[PDB]
Amino acid sequence: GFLTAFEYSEKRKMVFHITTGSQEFDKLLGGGIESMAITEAFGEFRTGKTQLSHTLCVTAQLPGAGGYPGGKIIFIDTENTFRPDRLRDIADRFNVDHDAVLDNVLYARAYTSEHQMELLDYVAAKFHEEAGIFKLLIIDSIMALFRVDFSGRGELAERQQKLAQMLSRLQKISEEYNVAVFVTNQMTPIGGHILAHASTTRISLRKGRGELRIAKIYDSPEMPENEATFAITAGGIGD
Amino acid sequence: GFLTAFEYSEKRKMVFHITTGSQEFDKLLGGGIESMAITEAFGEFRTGKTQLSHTLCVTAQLPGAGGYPGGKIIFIDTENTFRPDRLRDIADRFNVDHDAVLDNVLYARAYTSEHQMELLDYVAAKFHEEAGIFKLLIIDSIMALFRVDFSGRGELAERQQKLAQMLSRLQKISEEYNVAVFVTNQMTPIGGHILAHASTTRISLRKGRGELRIAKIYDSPEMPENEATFAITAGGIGD
Amino acid sequence: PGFLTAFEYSEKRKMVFHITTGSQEFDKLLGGGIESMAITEAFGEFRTGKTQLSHTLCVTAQLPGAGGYPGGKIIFIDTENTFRPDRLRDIADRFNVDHDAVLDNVLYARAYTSEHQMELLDYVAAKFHEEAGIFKLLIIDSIMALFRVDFSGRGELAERQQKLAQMLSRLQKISEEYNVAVFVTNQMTHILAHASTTRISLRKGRGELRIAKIYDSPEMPENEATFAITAGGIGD
Amino acid sequence: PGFLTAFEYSEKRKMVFHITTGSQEFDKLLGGGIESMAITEAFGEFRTGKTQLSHTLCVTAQLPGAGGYPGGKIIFIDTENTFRPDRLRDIADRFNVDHDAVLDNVLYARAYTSEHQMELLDYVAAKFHEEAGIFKLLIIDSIMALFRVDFSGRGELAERQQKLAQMLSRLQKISEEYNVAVFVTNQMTPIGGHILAHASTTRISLRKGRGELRIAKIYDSPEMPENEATFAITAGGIGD
Amino acid sequence: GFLTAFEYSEKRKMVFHITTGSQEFDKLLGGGIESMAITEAFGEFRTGKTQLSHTLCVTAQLPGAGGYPGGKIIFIDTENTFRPDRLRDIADRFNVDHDAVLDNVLYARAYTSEHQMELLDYVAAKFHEEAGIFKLLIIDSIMALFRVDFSGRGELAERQQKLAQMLSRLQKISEEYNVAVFVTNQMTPIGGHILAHASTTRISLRKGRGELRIAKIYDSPEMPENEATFAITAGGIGDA
Amino acid sequence: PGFLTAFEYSEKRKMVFHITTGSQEFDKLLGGGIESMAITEAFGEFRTGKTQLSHTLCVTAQLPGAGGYPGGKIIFIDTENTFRPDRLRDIADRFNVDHDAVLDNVLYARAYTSEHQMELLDYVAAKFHEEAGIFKLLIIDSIMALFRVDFSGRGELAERQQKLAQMLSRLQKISEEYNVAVFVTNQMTPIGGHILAHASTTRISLRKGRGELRIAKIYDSPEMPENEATFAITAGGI
Amino acid sequence: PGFLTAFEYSEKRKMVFHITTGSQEFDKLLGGGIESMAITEAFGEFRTGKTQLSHTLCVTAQLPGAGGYPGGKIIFIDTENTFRPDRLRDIADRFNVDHDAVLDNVLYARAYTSEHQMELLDYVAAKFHEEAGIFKLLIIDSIMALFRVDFSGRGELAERQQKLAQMLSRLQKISEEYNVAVFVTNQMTPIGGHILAHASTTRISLRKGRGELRIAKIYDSPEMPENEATFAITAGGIG
Amino acid sequence: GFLTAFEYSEKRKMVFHITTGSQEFDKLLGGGIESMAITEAFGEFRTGKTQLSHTLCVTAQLPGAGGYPGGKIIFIDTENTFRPDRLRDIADRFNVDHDAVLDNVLYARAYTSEHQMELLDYVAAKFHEEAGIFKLLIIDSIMALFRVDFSGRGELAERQQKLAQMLSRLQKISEEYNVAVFVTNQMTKKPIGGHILAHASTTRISLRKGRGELRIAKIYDSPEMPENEATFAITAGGIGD
Amino acid sequence: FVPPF
Amino acid sequence: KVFVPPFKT
Amino acid sequence: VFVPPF
Amino acid sequence: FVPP
Amino acid sequence: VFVPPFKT
Amino acid sequence: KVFVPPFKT
Amino acid sequence: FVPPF
Repeated sequence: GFLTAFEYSEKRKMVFHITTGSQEFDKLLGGGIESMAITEAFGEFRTGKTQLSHTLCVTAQLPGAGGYPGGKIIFIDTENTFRPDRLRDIADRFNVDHDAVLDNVLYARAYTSEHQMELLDYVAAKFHEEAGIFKLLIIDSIMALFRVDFSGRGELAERQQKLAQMLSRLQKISEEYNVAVFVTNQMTPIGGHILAHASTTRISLRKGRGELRIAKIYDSPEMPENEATFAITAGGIGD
Repeated sequence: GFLTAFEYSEKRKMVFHITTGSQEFDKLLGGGIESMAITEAFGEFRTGKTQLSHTLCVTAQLPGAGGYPGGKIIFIDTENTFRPDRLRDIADRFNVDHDAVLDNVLYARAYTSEHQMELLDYVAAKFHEEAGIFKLLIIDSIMALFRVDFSGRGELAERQQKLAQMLSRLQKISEEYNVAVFVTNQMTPIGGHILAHASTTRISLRKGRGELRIAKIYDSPEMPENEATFAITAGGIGD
Repeated sequence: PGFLTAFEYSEKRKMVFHITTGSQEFDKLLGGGIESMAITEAFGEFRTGKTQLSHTLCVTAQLPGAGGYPGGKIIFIDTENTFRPDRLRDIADRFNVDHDAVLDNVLYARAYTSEHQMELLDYVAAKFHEEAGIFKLLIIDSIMALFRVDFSGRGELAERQQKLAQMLSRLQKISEEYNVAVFVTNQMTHILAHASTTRISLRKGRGELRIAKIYDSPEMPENEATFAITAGGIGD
Repeated sequence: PGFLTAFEYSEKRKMVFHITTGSQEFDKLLGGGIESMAITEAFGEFRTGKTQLSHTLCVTAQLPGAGGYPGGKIIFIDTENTFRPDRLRDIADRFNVDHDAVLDNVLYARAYTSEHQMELLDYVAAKFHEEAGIFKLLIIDSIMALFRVDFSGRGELAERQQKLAQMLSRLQKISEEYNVAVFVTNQMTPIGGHILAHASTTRISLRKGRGELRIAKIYDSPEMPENEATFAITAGGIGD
Repeated sequence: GFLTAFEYSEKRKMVFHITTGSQEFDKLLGGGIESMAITEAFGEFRTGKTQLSHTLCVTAQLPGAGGYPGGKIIFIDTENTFRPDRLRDIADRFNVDHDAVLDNVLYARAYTSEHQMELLDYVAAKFHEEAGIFKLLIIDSIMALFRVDFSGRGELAERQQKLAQMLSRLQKISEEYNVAVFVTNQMTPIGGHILAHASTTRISLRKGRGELRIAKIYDSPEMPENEATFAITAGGIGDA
Repeated sequence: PGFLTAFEYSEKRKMVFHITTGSQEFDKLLGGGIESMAITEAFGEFRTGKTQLSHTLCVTAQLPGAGGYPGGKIIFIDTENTFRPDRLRDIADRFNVDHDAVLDNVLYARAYTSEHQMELLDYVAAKFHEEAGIFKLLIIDSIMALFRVDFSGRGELAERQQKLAQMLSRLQKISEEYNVAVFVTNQMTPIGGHILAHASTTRISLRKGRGELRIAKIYDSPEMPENEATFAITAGGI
Repeated sequence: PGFLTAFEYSEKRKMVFHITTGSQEFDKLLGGGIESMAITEAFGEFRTGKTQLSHTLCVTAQLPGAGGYPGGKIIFIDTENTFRPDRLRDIADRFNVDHDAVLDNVLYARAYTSEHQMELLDYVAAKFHEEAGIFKLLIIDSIMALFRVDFSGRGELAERQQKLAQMLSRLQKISEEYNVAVFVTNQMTPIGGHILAHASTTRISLRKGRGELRIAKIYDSPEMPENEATFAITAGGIG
Repeated sequence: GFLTAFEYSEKRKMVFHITTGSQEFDKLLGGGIESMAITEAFGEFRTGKTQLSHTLCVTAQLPGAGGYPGGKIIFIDTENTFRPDRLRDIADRFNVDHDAVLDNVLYARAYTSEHQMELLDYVAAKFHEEAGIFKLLIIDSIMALFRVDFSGRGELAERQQKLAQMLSRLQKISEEYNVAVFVTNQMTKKPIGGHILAHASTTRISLRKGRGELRIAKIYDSPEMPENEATFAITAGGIGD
Repeated sequence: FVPPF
Repeated sequence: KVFVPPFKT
Repeated sequence: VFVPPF
Repeated sequence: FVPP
Repeated sequence: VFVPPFKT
Repeated sequence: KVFVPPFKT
Repeated sequence: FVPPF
């Protein structure tokens, strides 16, 4: 059950980043959304979560820096927010065919937390079917359905246990199959210690001047480098 | 349980809108009551909920924008407020026969939350009999009976569980059979996170000057675009 | 499967009737009188007119009326020990109809517990089921005194609410399935608010006049009506 | 099934009678006196007239009265150990009726537990059924002291309320089926709450007035003189 | 289960009183400790409870007012306080033989509440063996053992139920066999509604001036008639 | 059935005896000494005399005394690990009696749990029953330390009280049926509540007096001199 | 059945001995030293002398002493990971006795759980039984740290108290059956409550004095000088 | 199950210390991370826990004071923070080969507390395969996963029981096979764990930020005194003076 | 019933 | 069955 | 008949 | 479907 | 092998 | 078997 | 063990 540090180094040499579409955001992230890790994005309404999800849905298919070859995406939707037409506009921006983009994204709605976990088990099966095809798993959003299915207290223990189980499965999926996991989350960020520990990167999104947005590393010191400015357009996240 | 984004785009291309009878209201809603979605209307007394329900009971049968051919409606009544004579007046306004309008609406009273859920299972079976016949499901109101059947504290767990179950069933009905689901609700809006998440569009209705009414997007910024003025007549909702 | 078309429901609602209160203004307030396929609740303080209204409707429900109303029988469930046939004799005298005929068309039962009340309502449902069109009005004076009585200590409220909701759902089904008006009285100090289709507040006016108002409605004149009380019952 | 016509109920209520309290004003307050087919509850502090009223009714129920009342026998259930035939002797002397006749027409039983009280009431129901019109009044002094006794600790209140409701519903049925007046006394803290308030058709608060006078009032009624009556207590019982 | 008022009057005509040894105390009690009733005495230490118990143990054997012929006594002791030598001194005071006094008192210790109730069942049997022999039952004290056997809360329901059962049995014994029941009790008076209802007469004992004691009707107004002064001597309870 | 006449009870009480404490004033306070057919409880702070009193009674119970007391044997149950025969040797020396005879007439047992203590008391009851009048004194030092130990957390207090009441009623029955004096020691916080207050026939508070003297008082008694006594502690006991 | 005569018990107690602490004043305070057929408990703050006292007794128990004490072996159960033979080497040097003989006459075991501690005490009972009179002292440093560890949350307090009482009664029986002194250390908050207060025959509070001196006091004793003793700590142990 | 004090002395004579890379830190620890014991390091973000873990990952392979010969390391990672490149930089600082360092460290991620305990059972097995090969076991971090798997109250009893069992196993591993156990921990300030973790750890270190880029190590629950504190620096080469 | 007299 | 309205005077 | 003491 |  | 989308 | 105290001086 | 020199 153990690897040498050398074997683990060789395994991590395969880690990649998926560009967000914004150079400053990418610098903030060290290249973009990182594989073998969970990145969580949370914020208020119209801060960029859905635009970021769709932009990554497009950018994950494009060859990129560091020898990134592109690949397929799985999108689990608990909010009823996925809209292919956004992907059409972003593909237009990046000068790539619509139907090819739409064919390389697999999509499923989740209506309950148990359904969401079953879907993640199917995702694990799909990744296993042929490794190296899929590079990105998006969950928008990560625990809305757990809030819904366990809203009264006294069942909170079972909610936390199921949530921890799901997040440990997500970690194992990300690290075993070398995929980036991007999830969105609400604020009240919710989840507690479990989600804080499970996520490798946490991003707070807020509105800037005019139509600009600001991304920041959560729980980080108040310094500019821990923040990045980006813009939202019909073509997605950008500079 | 997974589709490609291409297949989901093909599925969403069949999404339609049912006009409210008001141009401004429709613009507020992006065309009208949207299929594959739940729209919740809440507000105080004589703000328009019953008039809007009846108007949609008529307008859903009429050929409309975007190639909408019209179809049948199911109306679940927890308040004892459905009145065919209003549909007669609205049909008169829209120059359509009374009896034909009344023949295309299936109607049921719900007296308990368990009864309401059984009725919704019968609704699912009815849609299953032949797809494309029904376009709209109305529930007036969505959770009055859940407030009625579980008014004391300590029983909240089961209440929330049944409510979440019903609303996930409603989502699945709306999305599997490509129907718009319109529900009314009371204020104290009630439902909390469960109803907030389940509803794809939420509309606050209030009284304006004289006989006008105002519809607004709930939890949206204080701006004119998120509001619409409409009027109420014997012929229903209008400009 | 339990579903009708709006056309069939229209045909069903065309059979809805109103039972006059004895007061023209009160009837206008109610849109004709006490409406069938619905529960009308009257509440107020003592000597506001609940018992007088109950007895007047006990008489008026037997008389031919507007809209082709032919008259019919009444069932009266009494939890307060207040039903008095002599009031019906006086009201019949006012309306110039025979006493014994009026008294023969009203069935009457005392309820001593909420469980007893629900059993009685099951017998009421069976009685209506025996032959439709015979009975037009069910009166319950009062609607939930026994539920306050049987569950007064804290911790039992859940069961109280459940039983009350069950009774009121049964009363709704009775009113709508058998096309009868259900009139109930109540005391003052969501389930009952939802169950009642019409709610009337009764209060004292100047001298001997009484006032009926739509509960929780705006403070406007149209939502109020003045009526008088005499030995002959409710009137103008 | 289980329903009467309003005509039959009118015929039933036509047999309703009143038993004079011995005081004209008190009777007017009661509409003639203690009414049959109903429970009348009297509560108050000590020396307000509850026992004097019980004994007076023990005598007056045997006397011919207004409205063709022929008089009859009485059953007295005593939970307080307060019944004293000698008071009936003095009251009969006042009303000029023989002692032994009064004493022979009153049946008496002590109740030591609430279960015992309910068993006694079942015997009373059977006896009243045995031949109607003989007994006209059932007195219970007091109505629920034994229920306070048998369930004094908290947590047992559900069973207490259930037993109390059962007893009071049985008392209602006895009063209305057998056309008897039921008179009961009660303590204050009035105890019982909604259950006893609903079960009793008439409730009377008794209190001390000036000197030797007493005051009867309709409980939970407006503060008005008509809802009150002044009466006196003598060796001959309740009077004007 | 019912008697006529005449039969009950005949039964009550046989009621007697046992002198306490103090004229003022007797006036306070209407003649002394009354039969067909429970009299409860409570107070602090050295207020007279034990002296009163022993004095009644002697006086119940003496001919007295109202044709009282004297009789035997049963004494159940939960406190380990009964001392025949006190009875010897009181007999000396009243000039009666020691051995006759000691032969007419039956005595038993109770060590548990269940034991106390079994003893009371034996007492009921003994009284029934031949009525009119025994006139007085003393219980010193009435519910110390119930405090002991149910000291933790959660068993309070069973404590109250057992206490009510015992006290209803005591009432039935006193009224069926026409004996006076005298019991002592501690203060904290304990018992609640159950013991308040079960006792027909309740006496608070407190210290007076010098060596005198004062007996009062519990829960009665602050008035002299509801109080009596008495003295305690080697000869027992007496006048001041 | 289960009842005696007052005469029979008088005859039974005529056999009641007292065991001298070694102090004349203490004896007067007690009406002669430790009384049979009764439980006497002694409680107080450290170095007030409880252990010295226990040992002194262990010696004095073997000596012929006032009122025709012939002497007899003693049973000592020790929950505190405080019994020391050498104290009995010193007290015997004071009273001019042989050491080995004193030591042979005392039966001794340690109790390590409340259940063990109750089993020991059942054996004591059996021994007393074997032949009444042989044993005159039962000492329990201390009476409910082990009940404090075995039921220290709340929620088991009901069972503690029930076991304590059962033990104390058994002790009462033992003392009164077999005409033995029962002497027990107790700690303060006095513990026990109503149960121990009722079970004990005599309760003694011990406290320190002037210099090396001690003071014994009747618990819960009025503040009066007659209810108090001064005594001294020496190698010869109380 | 279960009783001894006072004479037999006197004969048994005549074999009781004391082990010097290394400090004359401490010994006077204890009536000669650590007493056999008894438990002595020492509690205090950090650097008050508990470990120094344990090790000093580990050495002094092997030396012939006052009252005919012949010396013997020691068993040391260590729950704190504080036992250090080198301290015993320094103390042996002070007392002019061979190192290897001292180290061979002390049996040592770590306890990692309360169940382990009780099993160890059962082995100790077996060893003592193998040949009585060989071992004179049992040290437990510390007595109930592991009971605090294994039952830290409330609700399991009943089992903690029961196990503690059982262990302490076993310790008492061991001390009294085989005539050995039992010395245990304890923490403060002293913990345990009535159970440990009753079980211990002697209780010692240790506190810091002036400079490098320490003070030992009889717990729960009056504020008087005779109930206290001053001692010093050196590389040679307690003095 | 018992040893003589002589045998235990002989066993303790084999105790060694592993340098932290900082002279002052080593003085604070009496030479460094001690074998036959658990040393716990806790603190806020960017206080040095990860830098200390990696530095020890390198220094445990180097000959050191007291005859320490160097050896291999096992690293259980619950935080997803292990980065071999840090070990490459620290090896560069200490002038040792990268691949040799990386070959002497065995590494495993733990995703649940049950998984963590199974991993520790495998560690016990590996140590048993041949004693004296491994000198250091690192757990970064010790009970994050117990916080995760038992966050709601009512399961706290089982959480405490599992934690105590794991920590007793760690103690037995450290003392039976003569390895140093180093674990990291979070704060909530006071460290989490309560009595269980306080008792289980033989040495407890609080890490906090100093002036500029310096860090401060302190003995937890110790008096406010300088000797109980040490200043150290963080560089690409790890922990240093 | 016979009235008392 | 038809309902008979009461009517006398 | 009860025998009074005398 | 046939429009009304 | 994955085929990147391209029409440009 | 008797215990031998350590002594070397 | 060979140091990683």
